[PDB]
Amino acid sequence: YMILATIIANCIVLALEQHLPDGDKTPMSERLDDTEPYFIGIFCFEAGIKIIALGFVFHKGSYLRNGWNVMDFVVVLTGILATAGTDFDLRTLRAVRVLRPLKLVSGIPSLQVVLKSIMKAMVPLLQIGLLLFFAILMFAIIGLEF
Amino acid sequence: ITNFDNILFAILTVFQCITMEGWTDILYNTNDAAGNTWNWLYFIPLIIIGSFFMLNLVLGVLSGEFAKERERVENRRAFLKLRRQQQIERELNGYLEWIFKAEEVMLAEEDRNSYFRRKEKMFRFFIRRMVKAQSFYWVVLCVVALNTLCVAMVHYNQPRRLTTTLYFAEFVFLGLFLTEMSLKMYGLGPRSYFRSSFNCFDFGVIVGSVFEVVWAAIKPGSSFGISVLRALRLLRIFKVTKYWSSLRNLVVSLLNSMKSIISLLFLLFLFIVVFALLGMQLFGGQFNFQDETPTTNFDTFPAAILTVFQILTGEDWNAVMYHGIESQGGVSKGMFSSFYFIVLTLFGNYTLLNVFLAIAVDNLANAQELTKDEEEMEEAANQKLALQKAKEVAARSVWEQRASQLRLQNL
Amino acid sequence: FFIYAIIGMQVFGNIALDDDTSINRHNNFRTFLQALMLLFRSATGEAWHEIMLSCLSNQACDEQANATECGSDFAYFYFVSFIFLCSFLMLNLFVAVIMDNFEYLTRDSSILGPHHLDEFIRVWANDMFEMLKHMSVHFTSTLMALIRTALEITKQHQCDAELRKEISVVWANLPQKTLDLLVPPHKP
Amino acid sequence: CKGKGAKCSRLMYDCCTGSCRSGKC
Amino acid sequence: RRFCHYIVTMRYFEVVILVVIALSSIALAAEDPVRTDSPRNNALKYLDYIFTGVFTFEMVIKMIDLGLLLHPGAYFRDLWNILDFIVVSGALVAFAFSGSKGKDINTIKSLRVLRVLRPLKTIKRLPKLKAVFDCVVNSLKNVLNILIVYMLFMFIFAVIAVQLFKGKFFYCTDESK
Amino acid sequence: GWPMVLKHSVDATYEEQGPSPGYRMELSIFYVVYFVVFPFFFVNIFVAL
Amino acid sequence: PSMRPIILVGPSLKGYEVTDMMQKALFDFLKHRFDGRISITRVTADISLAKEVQSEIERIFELARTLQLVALDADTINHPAQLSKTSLAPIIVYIKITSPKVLQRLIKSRGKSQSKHLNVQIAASEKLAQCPPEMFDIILDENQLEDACEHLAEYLEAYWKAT
Ligand SMILES: CC(C)CCC[C@@H](C)[C@H]1CC[C@H]2[C@@H]3CC=C4C[C@@H](OC(=O)CCC(=O)O)CC[C@]4(C)[C@H]3CC[C@]12C
Ligand SMILES: CC(C)CCC[C@@H](C)[C@H]1CC[C@H]2[C@@H]3CC=C4C[C@@H](OC(=O)CCC(=O)O)CC[C@]4(C)[C@H]3CC[C@]12C
Ligand SMILES: CCCCCCCCCCCCCCCC
Ligand SMILES: CCCCCCCCCCCCCCCC
Ligand SMILES: CCCCCCCCCCCCCCCC
Ligand SMILES: CCCCCCCCCCCCCCCC
Ligand SMILES: CCCCCCCCCCCCCCCC
Ligand SMILES: CCCCCCCCCCCCCCCC
Ligand SMILES: CCCCCCCCCCCCCCCC
Ligand SMILES: CCCCCCCCCCCCCCCC
Ligand SMILES: CCCCCCCCCCCCCCCC
Ligand SMILES: [Ca+2]
Repeated sequence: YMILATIIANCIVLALEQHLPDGDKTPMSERLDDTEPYFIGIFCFEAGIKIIALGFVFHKGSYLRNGWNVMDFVVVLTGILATAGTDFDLRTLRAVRVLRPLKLVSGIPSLQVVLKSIMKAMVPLLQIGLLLFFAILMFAIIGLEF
Repeated sequence: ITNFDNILFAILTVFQCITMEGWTDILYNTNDAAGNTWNWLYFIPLIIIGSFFMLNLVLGVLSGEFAKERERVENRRAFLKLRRQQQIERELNGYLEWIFKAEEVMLAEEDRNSYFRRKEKMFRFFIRRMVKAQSFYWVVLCVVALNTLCVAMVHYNQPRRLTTTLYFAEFVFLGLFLTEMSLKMYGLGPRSYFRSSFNCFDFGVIVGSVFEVVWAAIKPGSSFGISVLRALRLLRIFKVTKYWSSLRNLVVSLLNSMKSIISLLFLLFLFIVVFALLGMQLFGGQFNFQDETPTTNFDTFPAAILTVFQILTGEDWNAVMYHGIESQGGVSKGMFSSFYFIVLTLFGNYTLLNVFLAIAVDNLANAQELTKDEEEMEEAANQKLALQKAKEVAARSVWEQRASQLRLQNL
Repeated sequence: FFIYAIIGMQVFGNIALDDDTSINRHNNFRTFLQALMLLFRSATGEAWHEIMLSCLSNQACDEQANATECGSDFAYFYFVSFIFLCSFLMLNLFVAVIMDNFEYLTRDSSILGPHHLDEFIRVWANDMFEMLKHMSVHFTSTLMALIRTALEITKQHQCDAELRKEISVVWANLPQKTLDLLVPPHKP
Repeated sequence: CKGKGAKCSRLMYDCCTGSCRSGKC
Repeated sequence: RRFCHYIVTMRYFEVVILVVIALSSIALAAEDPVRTDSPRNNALKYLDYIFTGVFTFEMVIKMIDLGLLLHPGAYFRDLWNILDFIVVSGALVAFAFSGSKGKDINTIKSLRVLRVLRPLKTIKRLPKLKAVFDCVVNSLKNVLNILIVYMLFMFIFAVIAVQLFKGKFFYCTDESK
Repeated sequence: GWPMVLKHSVDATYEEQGPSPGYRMELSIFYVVYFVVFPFFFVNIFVAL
Repeated sequence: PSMRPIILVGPSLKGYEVTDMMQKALFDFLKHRFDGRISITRVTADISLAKEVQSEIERIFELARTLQLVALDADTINHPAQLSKTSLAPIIVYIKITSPKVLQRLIKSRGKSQSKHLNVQIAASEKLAQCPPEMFDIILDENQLEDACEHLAEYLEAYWKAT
């Protein structure tokens, strides 16, 4: 429950950020960026707990053997890497910070059940996707011609 | 951006026509560039084969998948439990009717021979017949229809006599509905008043109406528009038709699965939030190049979430795509920011349909089997009752047929 | 579409083509083809309300139109009724085509159907063993027997009686021995 | 609120009495 | 004469009436709305005179055969017959009022629009189109109990929208007043 | 043309007053709740029924 | 007796509010329906001992002598087997609660004193349910008062036509 509390607080912190045109920054943005290491530390703390209590891959039941805990590991690892002092990291490693709302699903199993109920009916829609892309491609070729 | 200068540009324009968003802007563009005599042959078959035939395919596949899911062992068990509890609720209502009639006659024979308690209980019991008669129901419906009529003549520049008239009529109707709520409490009790789902809704609407009256007393300008919800009591007119069973069972299924409808509409909210955060990351503070920031920008989070919602509703998503392509450069180098909107309108116009059609198909079907099963058990009980009482004196829709076949196969 | 196109032509035909309105030179009611294109544009929901507002009363009339007052407030009913009528009819067409194939939309892989018969036709290229290893009086009789194996309607004689009853039900259009040919093939 | 024929942007929706079509109200 | 009217209704009359309706629909598609004084409009006006005559003849044939409204299984017992009355009577009334006098203007256009019901004859003259129409009407009856709930919910939403935004959607041409 | 109606709805200040852009953004929930109900839920009820 | 007396076996042991009121409702429907044709009386004596108890037996015959319908409010009769070995040959009408848990909710509905005793009531309902249909001259598995009352009244009209 405290992990879910930190995830919700992180969602609120992300929803409280505001972007300005040409390098300007709201005064609250500095506070919302100084509150980042707390969330990073808590997420890495639960990652460490779940990696030392469970296995990694070897037990066949472990952290990296659950698809949802792989997302948590990616989020926390990119959060760690978002303070590497390099030049190109800001544009992307801070754009994977948007998956932290999905940690709510990764923590609430009923949400995972409902998400599987959603996404299991979309597996037969992949053939409709192939048909749609084939029609789009044929009409694109005709538009190129004409 | 909307040109056929390349296969990627052609695919982008064709896909934007598939979503039927500004597909006539491109058609008009090819009517100016070339002759307008043959351009409808490219685009009207495009719309028919990409947005009407493919939407038909999607609906067919989703309906088939929902039908197959419905007749599956766990969902079948859940529906069997739901039907069991509805059966037991009807039985309990009948038996409580037995006991209430008996308690009434016992009170009468006790009084024909604690006096204050006896008189209070007799008055309560008279109210309890009063709140269940087919005359109190019609009086309440007439009062509601007069309250629906009053709120329906509120226009702009209504006569200054009408404003005060409807003010005092709102107070009168609030008094009448508090009277009705109190009478139903007294005749039925809080334990049995809230058994009905409509009664809980009405109580909630009465509380909201009182709160709105108080708030308008505090601020004479504000209007929450909650007193208008007393017009949903007009749905009680269905009680005197043959349509009561199907609509009541639809509401019963909605209430039963409401723990899975809230969880469904929360995943939509979570995905909208994820796409709003991604939109702020990509196009945050960058829609100011046009010399003015649009209404559908990604700067603040409310604005980003409203823009994502508007792209989900599929209105002017192509205009936002053009603005987000130009914000990241232009047609020259910012055209790889058009995958955000492509993904958000594929995985947003099909998950919306998936979730809401799942809700609608599941609950409407649950209503259909509920009402059909209760009708069939009514007639079966009547016929068994006939053949036992006389002992002692001496089409279907394709969905239902396929559902029966699927149930047989899964058994 | 035809009825609404003719109504649009008659009522809304002589409105002046202004490019700053939604009755364009591209989107007018001036001909049957153009009116029908406008109806298909509104069927797909393409700013149909702006067209309706451009069709309301007190619009500028065309230069070569005798009537000075052109456009009517009938456009409200016209466009609203067209929108939900087209939506209802198109959804009825969708549902009719859907339920016309509902035994295939709800198809389950395990239960045998037309795919099995097409596969058995492809088997033509003994081979029955290989096919059954690849599977979920010469060939038609084997088709009937394998359909019997697919679903069960001595027990052999009772099934033969069932098949004879079915043959009587679905006796072909004046065939000498076609269903009776199946019965001679259903004997084994 | 931009008048008829005024240069507008689609996403601005400040196109009173009409809509921003081809960059013009 | 009723036997003559009966045989006139069965001497391959249905196909002739279908051809007349189809040709009249084509004529409706061909008219020029913007140029009311076109020669094409004059030719189509003469064609419409011919078609109105044919429909009046069929109309009186059905009058004599079925009888107006007295007994069951007669005219005006099916709404298609009332629709035929509407089409024919509207055409005739417009022709009577089409004296080229210029006294009234708005009426003649409406009575000309009244012709568009002409293709809707085939929906009865063709039994399969009638079956499809009956299927559509059955669907509309199936969803009629949810159409009322839909309209009620949209009515509460519309009244809430009025109370929220009544009189507030006003503006100046300049955004400063 | 629903986002233009949304813009007019939020910008609306008071009875017989001109718009003030950005005012009353809480009234975007009326249109979010409306879309959740009629275009999304009720229309899907018709399709399913 | 001349005609068989009317004793009703309730869903649960008598003397409890659920069975008491349901049986009393049936009693009062009968006293209104067959006024001038039916007689309802209380039987406090343990008539399951039949073979003070003997005095009530002769009284039962006495009210039945004049060909009036006789109704016994026997408080101790909670099973048809209690009247199998008697010479009363009564009519047995079973108020049957078809499903147990609705009866459970019924009992829990009656205040909180009735809620104190429950196991006795379910075992009574089950024990009466195990009995064969033939023993129960008329079965009342209905849930509607109008339906059950009309059923019993129709049966009693047929029986009166038999007498
Ligand atoms: C009656 C209950 C069951 C709901 C049914 C709704 C409609 C049948 C009725 C209810 C009151 C009527 C409205 C009452 C007052 C208005 C405003 C009125 O506008 C004006 O009078 C111009 C402004 C002025 O100068 O007063 C036009 C009719 C109208 C929309 C009426 C339209 C039809 C309405 C909505
Ligand atoms: C098989 C069924 C579905 C019939 C097909 C539908 C017809 C009702 C429509 C389809 C396109 C229509 C045509 C569209 C264009 C006009 C132009 C009009 O004459 C002109 O060419 C205008 C120039 C002039 O004559 O001055 C004559 C009618 C016509 C052919 C229309 C006749 C009726 C048509 C064939
Ligand atoms: C499947 C949709 C893909 C959309 C991406 C389009 C990218 C095309 C732009 C790159 C090609 C060079 C264009 C330079 C001149 C306009
Ligand atoms: C020469 C005029 C320029 C534009 C010509 C476009 C005509 C389109 C060709 C027809 C393609 C139809 C779609 C294929 C499926 C029906
Ligand atoms: C099932 C869909 C749920 C979507 C919920 C979010 C939609 C957008 C909400 C916009 C709220 C704006 C509030 C402005 C506050 C200043
Ligand atoms: C769901 C995945 C969406 C990912 C969207 C990728 C967009 C990245 C930006 C496109 C390139 C912009 C170049 C100029 C940057 C200032
Ligand atoms: C100058 C135009 C004034 C308004 C004329 C038309 C008013 C609206 C007519 C609506 C007809 C509705 C029912 C007809 C079809 C059933
Ligand atoms: C600007 C004057 C007010 C409008 C006058 C005519 C009213 C519009 C006709 C009513 C059509 C109702 C549409 C219902 C569609 C189902
Ligand atoms: C007289 C007809 C009234 C309208 C009844 C149904 C209209 C709504 C149907 C919308 C279906 C559109 C296709 C499916 C989109 C998901
Ligand atoms: C505003 C023009 C509407 C065009 C016609 C659409 C609906 C027509 C329905 C006609 C019903 C005739 C009587 C029904 C007989 C069963
Ligand atoms: C600042 C006060 C207004 C807040 C935003 C609008 C609230 C109203 C939302 C919708 C209420 C009616 C719901 C009806 C559901 C059937
Ligand atoms: Ca649009």
